[PDB]
Amino acid sequence: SDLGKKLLEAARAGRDDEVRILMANGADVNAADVVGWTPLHLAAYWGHLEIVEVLLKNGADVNAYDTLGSTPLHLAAHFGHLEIVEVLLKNGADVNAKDDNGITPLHLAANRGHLEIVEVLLKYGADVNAQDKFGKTAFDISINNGNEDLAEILQ
Amino acid sequence: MPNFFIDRPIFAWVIAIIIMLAGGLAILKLPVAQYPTIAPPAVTISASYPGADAKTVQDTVTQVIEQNMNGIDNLMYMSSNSDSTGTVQITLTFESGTDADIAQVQVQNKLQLAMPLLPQEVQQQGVSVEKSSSSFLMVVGVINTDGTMTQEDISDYVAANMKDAISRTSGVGDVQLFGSQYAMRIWMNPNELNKFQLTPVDVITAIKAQNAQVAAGQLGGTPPVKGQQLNASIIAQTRLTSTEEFGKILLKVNQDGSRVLLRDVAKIELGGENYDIIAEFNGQPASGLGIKLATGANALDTAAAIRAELAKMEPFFPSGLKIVYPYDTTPFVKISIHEVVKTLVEAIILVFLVMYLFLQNFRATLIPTIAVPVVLLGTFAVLAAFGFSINTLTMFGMVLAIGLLVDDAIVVVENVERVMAEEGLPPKEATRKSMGQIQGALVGIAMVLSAVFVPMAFFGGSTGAIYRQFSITIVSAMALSVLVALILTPALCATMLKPIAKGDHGEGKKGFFGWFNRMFEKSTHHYTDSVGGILRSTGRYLVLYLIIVVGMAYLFVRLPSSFLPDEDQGVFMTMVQLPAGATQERTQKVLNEVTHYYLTKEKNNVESVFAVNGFGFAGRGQNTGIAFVSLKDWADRPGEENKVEAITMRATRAFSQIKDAMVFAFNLPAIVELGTATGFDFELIDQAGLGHEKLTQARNQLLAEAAKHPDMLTSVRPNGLEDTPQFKIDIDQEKAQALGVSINDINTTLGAAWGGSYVNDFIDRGRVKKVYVMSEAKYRMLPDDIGDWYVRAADGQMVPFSAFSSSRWEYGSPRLERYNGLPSMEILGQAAPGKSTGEAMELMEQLASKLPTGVGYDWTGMSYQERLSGNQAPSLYAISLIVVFLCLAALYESWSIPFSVMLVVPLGVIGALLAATFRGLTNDVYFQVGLLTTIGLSAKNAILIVEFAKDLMDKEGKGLIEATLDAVRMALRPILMTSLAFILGVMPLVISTGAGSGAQNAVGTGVMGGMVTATVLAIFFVPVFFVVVRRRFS
Amino acid sequence: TDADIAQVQVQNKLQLAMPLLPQEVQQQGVSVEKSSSSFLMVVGVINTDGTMTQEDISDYVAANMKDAISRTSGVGDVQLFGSQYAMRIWMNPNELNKFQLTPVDVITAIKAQNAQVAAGQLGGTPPVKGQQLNASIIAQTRLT
Amino acid sequence: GIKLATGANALDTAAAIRAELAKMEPFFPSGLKIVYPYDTTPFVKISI
Amino acid sequence: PGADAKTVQDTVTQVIEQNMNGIDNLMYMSSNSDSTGTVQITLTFESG
Amino acid sequence: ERLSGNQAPSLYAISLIVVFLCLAALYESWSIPFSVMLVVPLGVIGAL
Ligand SMILES: CCCCCCCCCCCCO[C@@H]1O[C@H](CO)[C@@H](O[C@H]2O[C@H](CO)[C@@H](O)[C@H](O)[C@H]2O)[C@H](O)[C@H]1O
Ligand SMILES: CCCCCCCCCCCCO[C@@H]1O[C@H](CO)[C@@H](O[C@H]2O[C@H](CO)[C@@H](O)[C@H](O)[C@H]2O)[C@H](O)[C@H]1O
Ligand SMILES: CCCCCCCCCCCCCCCC(=O)OC[C@H](O)COP(=O)(O)OCCN
Repeated sequence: SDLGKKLLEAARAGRDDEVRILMANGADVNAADVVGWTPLHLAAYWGHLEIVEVLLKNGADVNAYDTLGSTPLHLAAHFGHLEIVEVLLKNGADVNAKDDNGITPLHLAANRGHLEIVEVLLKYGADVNAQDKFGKTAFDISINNGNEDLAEILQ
Repeated sequence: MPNFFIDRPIFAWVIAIIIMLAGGLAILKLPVAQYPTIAPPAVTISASYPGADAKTVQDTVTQVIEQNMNGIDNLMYMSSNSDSTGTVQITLTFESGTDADIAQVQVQNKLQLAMPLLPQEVQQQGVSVEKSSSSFLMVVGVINTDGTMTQEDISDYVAANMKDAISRTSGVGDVQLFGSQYAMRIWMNPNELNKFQLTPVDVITAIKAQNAQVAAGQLGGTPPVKGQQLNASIIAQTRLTSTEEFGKILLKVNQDGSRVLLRDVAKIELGGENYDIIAEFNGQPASGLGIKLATGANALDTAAAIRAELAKMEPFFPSGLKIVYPYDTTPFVKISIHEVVKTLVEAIILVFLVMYLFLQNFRATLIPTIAVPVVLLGTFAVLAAFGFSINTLTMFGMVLAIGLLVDDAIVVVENVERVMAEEGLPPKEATRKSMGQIQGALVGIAMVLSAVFVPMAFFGGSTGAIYRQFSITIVSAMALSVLVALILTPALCATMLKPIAKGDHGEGKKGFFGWFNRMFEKSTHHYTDSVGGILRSTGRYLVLYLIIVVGMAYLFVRLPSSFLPDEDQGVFMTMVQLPAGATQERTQKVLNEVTHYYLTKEKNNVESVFAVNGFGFAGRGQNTGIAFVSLKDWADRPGEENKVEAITMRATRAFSQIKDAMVFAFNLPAIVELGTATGFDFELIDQAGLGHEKLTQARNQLLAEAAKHPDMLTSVRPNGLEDTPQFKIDIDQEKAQALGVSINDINTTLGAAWGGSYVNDFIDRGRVKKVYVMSEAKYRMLPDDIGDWYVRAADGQMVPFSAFSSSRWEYGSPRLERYNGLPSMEILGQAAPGKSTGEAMELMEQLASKLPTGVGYDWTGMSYQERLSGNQAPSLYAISLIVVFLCLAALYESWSIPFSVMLVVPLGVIGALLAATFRGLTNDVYFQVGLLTTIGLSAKNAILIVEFAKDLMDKEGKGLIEATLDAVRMALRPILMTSLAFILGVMPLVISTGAGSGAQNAVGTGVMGGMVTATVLAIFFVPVFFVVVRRRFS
Repeated sequence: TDADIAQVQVQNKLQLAMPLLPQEVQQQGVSVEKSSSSFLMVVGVINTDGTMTQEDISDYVAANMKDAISRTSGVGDVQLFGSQYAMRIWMNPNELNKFQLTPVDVITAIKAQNAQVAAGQLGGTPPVKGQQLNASIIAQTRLT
Repeated sequence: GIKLATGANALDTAAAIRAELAKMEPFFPSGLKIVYPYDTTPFVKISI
Repeated sequence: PGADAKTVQDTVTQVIEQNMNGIDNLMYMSSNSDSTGTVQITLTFESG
Repeated sequence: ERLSGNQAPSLYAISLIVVFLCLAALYESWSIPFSVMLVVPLGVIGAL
């Protein structure tokens, strides 16, 4: 669609006023680029909290997965967007969502050492014993990275 | 000196002949090019990393070279960009007047020492250091019409056969192949490699062993066993020469004894070094040669010689191969020279008619006919002596000089003819007196005109180089005209003219000339009566002058400004930008529509369309492309409807309908070398290691704030590309070491297959060419294909890539910019309608100061030039204005009288601005030089009136008004004769619709309109100025 | 004598010797300079807040100041009174022997795992017919 | 420690250095300050 | 080293000579390639 | 050698014209120079 491509650009750039106008005209919130990223994927990636809430109000798929199985929660958790992670989880984001690699939001959060987000994910029932394709847990990542603070949280 | 040559006419002829031979000689040896060196010296370092992303290229090549670019003299700034095609280009721009050879060798030398710091793959490919500031003479296109050859097949032929021959051609200074010669392409198959337990590592290792030059030695070499009779060189293994030999390359021998060859696990063919660019000429496969003119070479002789060489190659071309000329700059140079000769021929013809209309004797009409060509040839000699060339700017400089060269010829002859008609002296005695009245004034005029134009040449940068072409040409032409006026024309006048009886004004004749002489004598009495009445009431005319001065200032401010006028060049471009991640095939479909439009709807305008898929000026990639539209001759495109600007608008509006593509046409700049030169060039710098993502957010902020000021700033966009989705693959080190797979074999198998790998060289028909190994298209397209690639472990087991790897999507830069070593982002923009570029920069600086901490800025290119040029202008105007006064002050022997002359400046400027504003032109160089020349002759007219008026008061003791009325009477005829001839002389330039009309229009309009007012006003205002000034001061 | 031509001639001959020099000497970067023996000036950099150490100040001058000064016309040579930061791997011989490893194994591992790999593109040229995707493949990057 | 390039003007080069140092100062971290403990050019300017 | 006249002409001499284009005041260019693998490309220029 | 012989006629021509114009300027005549320049072949034959 026309507005679908404009919303993808708007959501990424973080133009809240343009997104508002697009939601009124009826821009496709389930619009996806070649890699399978929705406006919510982009908003979550670039850390645009206001647009994440606006998109979710307009029936945006919270558990949308790209062509490699990654969801908006994976991106929000990986790039340390605490506010967006909470909003996504409140609106029913799969906390134990596995990509094609078997990586979870907890794995990604633990890898970059986002202590706040890790505790938010565990609060909403993140599987701490969840293993990726190599059999690595969020704890196995913490001890390898040498994050003593993160290591204590996962016990 | 005039007296010296009046008595020695043969001496005067000798000097005139010496000048002619010097000029004739200069014309033969003089270089000939469209434009001279305008842009400051620029050296571009180009490197290539096959299969590398923008960040890999930046962090291993660009940064390493940038840090080593020290100890280099006269560097202004350094700029670079690293893109996802595996390319980096570092441009080092130098101070104007810097030796480009010394600049390049100093840059080259620092690169050489930095080569051991670069990756092995980059050292293999090598790093080119070229003078990029130079421009193309023409672009020779090579196509195949019978579809027997691909662009790779055509490219190889041009390289192997044509390139060196054209490079050797007389006057050729550089030849760039638009494509690459053949390369031995090994298209690997992962299914077959895995079947025989082999990898790209084995394929590369085997090629390096079985395609190599091996050193052996000699039979009976020194030191020998005495008694040895024969000494022969030993030839061992040499390079492979054919696809067949590469096919027979052994990889493995099985248990049963069967042999695994390279042709079993790969497709082997001759192809291009890269497949990024697809070149089409009217839909047919195309290559070409970008030919640059050598230093001091003749453009017209060079192009003729290039066509001559290609004509001799024609009988040896394969069937279907054809030569085409989509870009050629020689038609401009040939027309620029032709229209100069035409103008100066018509100028001499026009003088003859006006000279005979007033003087009515052929003996007087031949003095300007001799004097004008002598001074013109003289200019060519001075032009050559100062190292200048015959170019558009120097050629239009001589067209703008004719008005001042013609004036000197008329003023001298007319004054002699008047003195004879009034006093009744013989030609010899008449000339002695006639020259005595003007000899001191002409020397004074010469010094004043010098003070107007000479300072204009002392501008710095690009604008100073352009002005210097006009300045030196006009000052040279002006200077020689005065020497010829004080040597030749006095001698000619004294010998060639016929005596006139005292009080013989030709009123005693019959027919037309008898009637004309009566009319003009009656009109002179009418004019002198008008001045008499004007001088009774000077008060109201001083008020009328201030209205002209205020009216002048008003128009000068409101007249839109632009360095050079947009010309119909017979060529323009159509940019094609597709969305992020768009493929080569998708971009081709859009280019085919662009090509289809131009050959359908513009069949009567467009000659050919050169469709280049993969290349853009603002960045490269599969999602970009440009179509170079080549038009028919200007004589086969009548009216404004069939011009570049009209077609540009039609094309832009037509391609607006196209979806998922930003497609629009636009004309080339007047000078391709210089660039856009309309707006500003802003650099946004990371001064505190903020990083790419943070510099993007600061850029978006500056752009957002620029959008909130449409009244000041317009079209403020980034020059570079935006971030795109990129396939991040994480190799698990633990899993690799566990299965016994080395990281080298993993990173080689990935890099070689998906990216390509330059292994070594082979010799194809006595020509050394590259050998590339790479995956066959269908096995390196999608992320599912990653798992089809296997790497052998230490235990000999074949492990798939999926076993020890994990992938995700992230965003990254496909083109990373750096300015002066630091990370940057180039931002373009221009001042809003009515607003100046200087004001727009002031706001951009203010907006930039409110950006986050560690985010800096700088002005580059045209912006850097404008600011340092704007600082010089005030000081140069001041110097120019002070010397004009000092010269006139010495001439008249008065601090006050000079003002009477300097007050005529606005009389010529108002007419030029009225003409330009009416016709809808801009305040350009050609116009600005047109004003300086208009001011020159308007001042010259006034200088003689004031001198004559003053001399009558000093010598003959006449009154202020008596002398002024007597002066304007004597000055009326020669002023009208000069103006009539010169206005008719620049008539063709104004009405010109065809080739190089944008230049001729800017030249003609400002001059003609200015001359009309400078003529009509001055004859009534000069007498007022002198009288009002004389009354005030003593 | 023209110092520009003097430099060109000296380097022309140095380039014949460059390949014969040890690989460690080349990778440190050989420099040819046309400058005076004495110092024109010394540009000192201090911290009045005592927020940065002698080692912190030296790195900042090297990383953010030195290059721009080195590129300035008239500046023949620039000497950093200090050193730019490097990733220092201070080896322990007791712990290396403990796991039967040597400096050779450490250097092999760093070159392997601190690497900037050129991994090509998805849907790269020459592509197949009907390709819609074009993305850069990003493998190992330099450690930060 | 800055050494003058062969033939180059001492005062003009010194001015060019101060111009480049002035472009850096704004983006310094807190506390960092340029000092001038050794310069041969002030003598040349003042002496003349 | 160890390359015949034909091999070194194709891989060195012709590769260098084809890039010796657009040099100012070049009168003529003479070169020889021998069995010791030695290449000497002499470029003679105009007087002055 | 080829270059020396090719430019020799041009050199003699320009040399004669310069000497002629020089005389014409000094003697204020076209005829007197012509009377002098006619003596050139009387010398040239002797050299030959
Ligand atoms: C035929 C006789 C006429 C001869 C004409 C001689 C031409 C004049 C030679 C000097 C040309 C260069 O002109 C030179 O420009 C520089 C700027 O770069 C000026 O330098 C300027 O510096 C700053 C720039 O912001 C100004 O504020 C200041 O007013 C001015 O001095 C010089 O004052 C001027 O002399
Ligand atoms: C703006 C349009 C372009 C026009 C440019 C202006 C200059 C050309 C205009 C025509 C000039 C001739 O116009 C001239 O005006 C003056 C006005 O003082 C007249 O002079 C008038 O006043 C004086 C006294 O003050 C009387 O002695 C005189 O008898 C009377 O006619 C002249 O007789 C007339 O010839
Ligand atoms: C490419 C070369 C071109 C330039 C070569 C030089 C051109 C010379 C042309 C000059 C001859 C043209 C004029 C005719 C001369 C001529 O015919 O000579 C006789 C005349 O009467 C003039 O001489 P005269 O009055 O007797 O001398 C004074 C004695 N007191």
